[PDB]
Amino acid sequence: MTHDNKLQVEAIKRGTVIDHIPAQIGFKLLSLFKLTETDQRITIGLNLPSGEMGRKDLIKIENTFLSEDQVDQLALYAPQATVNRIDNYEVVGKSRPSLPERIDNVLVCPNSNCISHAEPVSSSFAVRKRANDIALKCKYCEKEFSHNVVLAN
Amino acid sequence: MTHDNKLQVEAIKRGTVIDHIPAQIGFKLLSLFKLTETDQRITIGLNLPSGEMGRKDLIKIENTFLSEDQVDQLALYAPQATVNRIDNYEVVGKSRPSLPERIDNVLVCPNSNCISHAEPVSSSFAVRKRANDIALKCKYCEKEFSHNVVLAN
Amino acid sequence: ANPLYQKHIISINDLSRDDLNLVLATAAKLKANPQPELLKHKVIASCFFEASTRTRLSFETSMHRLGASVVGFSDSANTSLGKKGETLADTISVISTYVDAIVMRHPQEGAARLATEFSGNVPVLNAGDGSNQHPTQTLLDLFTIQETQGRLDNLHVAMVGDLKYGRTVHSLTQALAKFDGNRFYFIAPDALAMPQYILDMLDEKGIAWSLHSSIEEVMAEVDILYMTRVQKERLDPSEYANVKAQFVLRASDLHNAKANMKVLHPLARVDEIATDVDKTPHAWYFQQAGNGIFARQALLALVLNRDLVL
Amino acid sequence: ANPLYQKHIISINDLSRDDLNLVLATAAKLKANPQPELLKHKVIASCFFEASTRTRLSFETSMHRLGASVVGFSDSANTSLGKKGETLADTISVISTYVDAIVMRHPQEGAARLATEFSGNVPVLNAGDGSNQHPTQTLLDLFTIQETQGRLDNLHVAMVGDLKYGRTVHSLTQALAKFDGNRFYFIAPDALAMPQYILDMLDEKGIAWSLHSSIEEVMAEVDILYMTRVQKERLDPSEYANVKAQFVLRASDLHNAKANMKVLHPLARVDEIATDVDKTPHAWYFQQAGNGIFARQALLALVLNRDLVL
Amino acid sequence: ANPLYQKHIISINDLSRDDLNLVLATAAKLKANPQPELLKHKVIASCFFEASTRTRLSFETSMHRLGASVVGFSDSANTSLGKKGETLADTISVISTYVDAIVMRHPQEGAARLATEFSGNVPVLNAGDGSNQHPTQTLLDLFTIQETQGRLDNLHVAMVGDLKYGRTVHSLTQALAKFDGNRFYFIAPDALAMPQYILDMLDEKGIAWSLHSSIEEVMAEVDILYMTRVQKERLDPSEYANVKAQFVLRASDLHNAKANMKVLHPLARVDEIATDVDKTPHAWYFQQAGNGIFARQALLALVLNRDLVL
Amino acid sequence: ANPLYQKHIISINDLSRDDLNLVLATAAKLKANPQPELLKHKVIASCFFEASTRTRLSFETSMHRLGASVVGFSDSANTSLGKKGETLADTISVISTYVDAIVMRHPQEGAARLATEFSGNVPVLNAGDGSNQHPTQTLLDLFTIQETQGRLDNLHVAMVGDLKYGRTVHSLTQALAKFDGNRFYFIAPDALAMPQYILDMLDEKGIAWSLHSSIEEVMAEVDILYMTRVQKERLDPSEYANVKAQFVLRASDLHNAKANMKVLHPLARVDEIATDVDKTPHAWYFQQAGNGIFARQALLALVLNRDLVL
Ligand SMILES: [Zn+2]
Ligand SMILES: [Zn+2]
Repeated sequence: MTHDNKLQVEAIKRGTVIDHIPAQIGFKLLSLFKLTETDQRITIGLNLPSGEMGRKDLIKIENTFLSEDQVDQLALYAPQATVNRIDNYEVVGKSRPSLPERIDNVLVCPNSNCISHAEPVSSSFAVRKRANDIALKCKYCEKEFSHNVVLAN
Repeated sequence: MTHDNKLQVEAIKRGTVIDHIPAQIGFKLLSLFKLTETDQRITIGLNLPSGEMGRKDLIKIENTFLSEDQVDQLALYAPQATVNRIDNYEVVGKSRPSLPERIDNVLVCPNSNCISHAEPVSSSFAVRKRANDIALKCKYCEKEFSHNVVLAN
Repeated sequence: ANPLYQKHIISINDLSRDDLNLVLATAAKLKANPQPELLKHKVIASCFFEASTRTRLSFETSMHRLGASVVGFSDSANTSLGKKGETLADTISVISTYVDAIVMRHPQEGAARLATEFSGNVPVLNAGDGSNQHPTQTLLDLFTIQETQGRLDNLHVAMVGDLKYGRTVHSLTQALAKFDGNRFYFIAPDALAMPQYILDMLDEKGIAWSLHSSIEEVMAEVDILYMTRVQKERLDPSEYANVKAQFVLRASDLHNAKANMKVLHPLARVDEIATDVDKTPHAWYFQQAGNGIFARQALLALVLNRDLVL
Repeated sequence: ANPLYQKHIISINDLSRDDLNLVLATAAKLKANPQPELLKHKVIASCFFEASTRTRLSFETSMHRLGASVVGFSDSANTSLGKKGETLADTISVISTYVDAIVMRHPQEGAARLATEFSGNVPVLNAGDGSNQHPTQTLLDLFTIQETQGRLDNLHVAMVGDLKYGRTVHSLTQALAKFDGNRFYFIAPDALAMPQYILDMLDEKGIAWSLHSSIEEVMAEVDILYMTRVQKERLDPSEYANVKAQFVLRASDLHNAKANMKVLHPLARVDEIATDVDKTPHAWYFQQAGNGIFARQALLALVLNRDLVL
Repeated sequence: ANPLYQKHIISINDLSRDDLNLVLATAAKLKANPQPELLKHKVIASCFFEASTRTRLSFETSMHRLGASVVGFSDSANTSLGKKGETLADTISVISTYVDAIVMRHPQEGAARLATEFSGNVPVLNAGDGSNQHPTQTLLDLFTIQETQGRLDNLHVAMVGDLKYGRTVHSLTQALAKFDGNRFYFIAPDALAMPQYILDMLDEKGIAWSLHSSIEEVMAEVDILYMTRVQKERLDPSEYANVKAQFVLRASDLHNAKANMKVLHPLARVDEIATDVDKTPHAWYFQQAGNGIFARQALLALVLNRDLVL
Repeated sequence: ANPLYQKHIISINDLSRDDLNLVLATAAKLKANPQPELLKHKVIASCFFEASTRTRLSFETSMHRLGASVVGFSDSANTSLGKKGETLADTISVISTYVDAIVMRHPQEGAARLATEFSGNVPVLNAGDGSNQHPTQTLLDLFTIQETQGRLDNLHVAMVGDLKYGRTVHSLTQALAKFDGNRFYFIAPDALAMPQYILDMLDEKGIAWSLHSSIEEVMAEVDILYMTRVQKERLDPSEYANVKAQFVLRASDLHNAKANMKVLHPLARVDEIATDVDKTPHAWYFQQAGNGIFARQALLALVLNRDLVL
């Protein structure tokens, strides 16, 4: 029973789980993917330590389930994240991220002349890589850029 | 309390928390009135049950003191909110919303013809109350609108 | 010859419920098997004194699906250098000699009518003049309401926006009173609402009409929701913003729509109708704008064919 | 020890019953035994981003008269309109280092305000900032009412024209309620009638007010008939005719007029005031226009100096 | 149906070496006996949002040699008054209902592609969008190089001028790497030269490429000399003048040309190619511009004919 | 006995190590115990054929301040652009008979020079003559560097932005090499890197210089970070994005900054310097802008008088 030190969080019953969200990023996906328009319990592990990780993030949601595709799309916003299927206080389904080739509706084209600004359209950046930059090719202006660009203003 | 049962709500240290946030307003807050931009333990129970027949949102922020004024800026959006001074699971102050003579930084003036829209400054309206209307007069253009009118888009 | 053969189509208040029936009937009937050479070996004019490429595009498009030739211009403003004393009166007598049927748009109220007095033999249409008529726009509106509602009488018309200066609603509202029943509901700001102008005559023919402030009232009880266009340069920015939210459309309000209902808009759009609406079946505006070819084909058809066999 | 030194002048509500009362007293004095080298060595940047000759010319006229000199501009397009360019804050900061005062005129509500937050110690005044404010005007109207009746209290004021959007017309009232006992008559179309909220402003201040259909009625007791140019702009091309039929002013209407009565107008008048009037007694418009000077004259003097020996 | 039937022709990086073969093959094959009524009873659009009468003229010309009807506009700038919120998205849905195949030019990169998502049934072409693609211009270039060189592979391509922003060279260079051999020589100023953009992929497919400063080097060893257009407003007058002489053409340099060679230019010209060149057989630009009709005829042909027999 | 009386100011190279050294000393004095009626009865024609408010406003601000008055103009089109009209020489001759001095701004390299050959004894100064010169600027930058560091010698200067075409940026260097011991860092895109010939100018003067990829490096020792507005104009619409990513300046980059360090910029800044900066310590831009005055103030005084008792 009650021993030496009063620790912290335990495992909650069920829903989606993605372990390891980088420094100041939880909100980043929480907003870029708006994981709040869900009538299910959105508990959000924020600003808390993880081993030696002085600061880590972790969304916690009941009844929802990250789709294989959802998992691909965050692999450029959280590389070392980890999706899994949590079943009644017992996790299963090791569905961690993995960089996709498509990426939808979130990023913005740095090409000021691209039409993806005025017209209502789905943002579409193809995904490839060098060895320091993940080349995101535009679906509309067809212009090659890198992630170290598109993820800014 | 063994009635209709579930099991969540948990306080965790010396920190000022916000308990009782209307459906769809938690995360809302986090972005209008900048709460997440911090580095001190956060546990957000968006969509968590409460002992008033309703499950709602919970924004737990440890390591912060929010001015009675800051509290007032929550009003319009999240109504009868509550922010309590908490030290070692003990409470040292119960703060509830009131209407401040001035709201700031977040709201967008509706008047398309307002220098506000194309200049490096910040939104500063004014607050007034009438029967079913909470009035807000922009300090810049000087046009008075309505709570819904300004608080929509 | 046909009831409406070589009969200057100038104002809807000059057309007749029978002519109207003929027109729409032709429209749909001709909508089944088109003759891409009906007005073959013929030339139509298209004098667009005031630019407008939706009404220009459609008309010239209808002109072609009927195997006709089009000569003409889409005058803008860089030709303000025209202002000099060359009157429309002469502009038309000259032009009248070159063709068969003139199609015109003009900025001043009295365009089409006035050219009539200087063309005669050459029957003219009216693509829109001043803030008067646009017979063609009310035509495509009507025919379209028929196509969808099935019937053209005993409907639940809803009209939102700038009903005060919105010439597309005065012309439709008139033409609709030409049928029995048709329950009218107006929805415009308290300074953009319908004028006693049409109002009086509306009562005069025992046409049930009403007025509300929120679409969300007359929603469960409507059939055709005609969205006009409320303009910014028509009401001061501040008020415009204020008296706007409930003079707009969104999918969230269509939630209890009589499936039998359609949403229309003379076009174009900007603030009014939101895009989520672009999906819910009530969304008919774009399709409505496609019908504009047929009502316009038939308009010429009759105006140019002594008789129609098909 | 004057209240206005190194302070700003932006809105009218940003002033007082005695603030005005000081300004005006100064307006009279400066008109009596004028101070010519008052602002010698000083420099005032008259910035009219939105060109406005009459409101400009005068302000500078005052400036120069007062021994001061000007730096500035008319119109504003360093290139085009609203492209990626300099911001007002930035324009305003740099300009504030070299000039001693700042008089700007802008087409965006709150520009003059915005300058306040960036212009350092340089007191900025407002020549016109959109439908928002225009202080100096209301000031010249006011002082002129004093120059004429002797008192700002117990006046049977009347305002015809476009009260709804008329920028000079909302502000005048706001300022005249600062005084004791004033009866306001509102003779204008119901399409351009007094903007509601102000009606409340007067209702709650327990001020005597009312609306009207045709001027003729109030002409008797009205000691002030401040006219408003109903710019044909805001209306439909035809609409203007039906109303602007009585909301004008031939000297033939004048007759009833009280001997002290005077006709005021912010200008420029096109159709509002008839030419017959110009030569009659109550014609006071241009004088109001010329009197403007001393308000601005005084104002700048009350803004630029600690104390003033008159 | 045909490999390329009702297949939105938007970008060359989307077309395929087989499609390309089909296109060019059709072009020449159809260049023998034209059917002045192939797409008879049909209407093509020609929305030229950005003006350009070489590409407008040719397209509408090809449209006619194929017995089709054209409706549309050549919008300039006096219609900047269009800027108002009527989106291309709606402009296309409307327009899509009127015709069969849209032809468009637009200033923003993403034009043609974007309308595709709002036309579908109606297959669109791309007469040039932003500084992206112009599939048609690379097409006429290719087909033309074939016609003359006989072969379309193992050539000696030379490209001079503004290779950096010259969208007519990126699109050609890409499409050429779709064949074997083709030796590439670049000739542009040291700040207008080709970007590593195309470069890398050029190496990637073992495509031999090179770079020089004077045409007079790679002259005896070339087959197609594509002259781009170096602009004055692209480089400061002084430098432009400096780094120009050896980024120009003249008859005096063609002195040792492999008779089998031709000189091309996307057009138009001004400083680049001198007129003495207008005579020496290498001069093929004007003729190249004539071929533009066939590559464009076939483009529609396929896009509109489920199958082609001829 | 001052060197600058009745002499001209056109290029920077047309000045000296002590010329500047005199001008600046004057710039300080006039800022200390300012001479207001210095140029009384004098007249200076500020001729801005190419409008330029900020560069204009100021020059005149100085003028007026110094007891002098102005005659002149903004923009210039007696009719149209470059038609058969008056020549600059002719404009310049007539104007030189009635004014006492001439301050012109033109868009053609050498206009200010050309005025020299036709303007008689009237000393002409240069406010900007195309990509050529702009003396007064380099002067206000310079003096401001003195106002800040105390010394023009031994400075770790750094210039970011568009060095290639940046008119303020070539000239500043030219002038700073007139002083002893200066290390120049060139942090700018390789597409807008320092114009070669100047690199030689420094190489041969045995001046310490070098280029850079990302500011971060030099932020440590740099006592001056003079920023340059990379006008999106010269670049491709997309290109701007890839570079203008680090060639900006958030206060977050500042940190390393030496306590004496200051950020300079000729203005107007759009994206170069972040708003965070405006309120930090090193923010010195607007001050540099306001300090301009005294340079021009001094300059005109050193041009218009034989001797000056300070
Ligand atoms: Zn793009
Ligand atoms: Zn505002």
